Amino acid sequence: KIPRGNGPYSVGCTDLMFDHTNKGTFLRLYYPSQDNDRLDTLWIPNKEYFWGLSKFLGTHWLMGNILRLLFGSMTTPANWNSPLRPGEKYPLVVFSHGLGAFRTLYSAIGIDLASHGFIVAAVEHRDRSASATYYFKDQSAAEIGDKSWLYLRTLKQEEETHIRNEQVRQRAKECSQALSLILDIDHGKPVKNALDLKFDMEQLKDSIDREKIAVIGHSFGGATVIQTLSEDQRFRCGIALDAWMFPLGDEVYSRIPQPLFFINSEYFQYPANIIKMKKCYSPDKERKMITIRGSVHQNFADFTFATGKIIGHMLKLKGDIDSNVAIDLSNKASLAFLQKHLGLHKDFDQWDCLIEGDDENLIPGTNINTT
Ligand SMILES: O=C(c1cccc(F)c1)N1CC=CC1
Ligand SMILES: [Cl-]
Ligand SMILES: [Cl-]
Ligand SMILES: [Mg+2]
Repeated sequence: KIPRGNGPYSVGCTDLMFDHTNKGTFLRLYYPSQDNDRLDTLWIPNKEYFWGLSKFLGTHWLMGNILRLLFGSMTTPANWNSPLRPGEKYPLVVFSHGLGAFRTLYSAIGIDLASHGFIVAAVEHRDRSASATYYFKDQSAAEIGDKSWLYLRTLKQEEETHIRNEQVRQRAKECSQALSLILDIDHGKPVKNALDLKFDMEQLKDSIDREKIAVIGHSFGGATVIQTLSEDQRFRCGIALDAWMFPLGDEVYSRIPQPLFFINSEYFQYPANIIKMKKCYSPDKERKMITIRGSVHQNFADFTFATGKIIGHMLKLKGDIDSNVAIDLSNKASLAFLQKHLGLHKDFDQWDCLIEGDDENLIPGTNINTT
């Protein structure tokens, strides 16, 4: 089971695609909900995501059918299409997924943030970094629900530097576009969701605390945080969860005026990656870094909750640390950082000491030695 949120608000979930094209926005929204008696949200909602996962894992696409048998009915504890909780403006997080992932795979994070009074927009990237994604070729195809699928691109070693950089820039543009979509919905701009879902987007009018915007992401999504900050000042701070720094251009490092928090796993990180994080530092800039003891790269994603301990440790989905323990530290330290740099009037400063890595399961800074 994916954990329920720790905060006082019930959580709703819906999907939004606007426009319907491969250049439109596609996001999964998590939000404080009025009601708590809706059906739970289906975790991986289409067979083609399992096909995509199988391709990303380097197996026959019939392994996709096996993944679908094992995981196709799994839900996540968010109330599907629940009405938005009225009478309060919510801060906004835009969330960026890792390589081989897609919008639905970081619900443990999105649900927890929503349970504390955030609206969370988990973008699905169309840069061919997702295992799978879909869109509609035109207006007619969207009407009848005729989906065109786009699968993960495999690169030759010669393509690595250039294509990863083109992708992180598209990813940043996609984060900015998702922000502008939500801000126009907050105004009251009519938007026809290309998905025919029973969630009226009119509810989101006057619901966003328009100054209180952050960008969060894991791995490739962590590089997306940094690219997005350097290009879009509407984002006030960023949290990079075990960032994979390789995609970033040389130019970005000196160009991030916003506060930036690095939350790392113990076992993923390596000197070339840490050196790149340290290039983001300057005396005039707010930077924090903590490492979760006993954690692996996939501790930030929902697949850490999808299996048992033995199989989990084997497939590097789990580390030596308990998965609920690790995600609680990452989510609580995130909340304290967001309260500080968004200026929230909540009680998230109870976790200020986790920003400094002051906990038995935290390392301040990094365990990685560089030069
Ligand atoms: O690490 C995994 C993963 C998921 C299931 C089984 C597995 F062996 C590995 N991910 C899939 C998408 C992104 C990362
Ligand atoms: Cl790892
Ligand atoms: Cl290295
Ligand atoms: Mg911009």
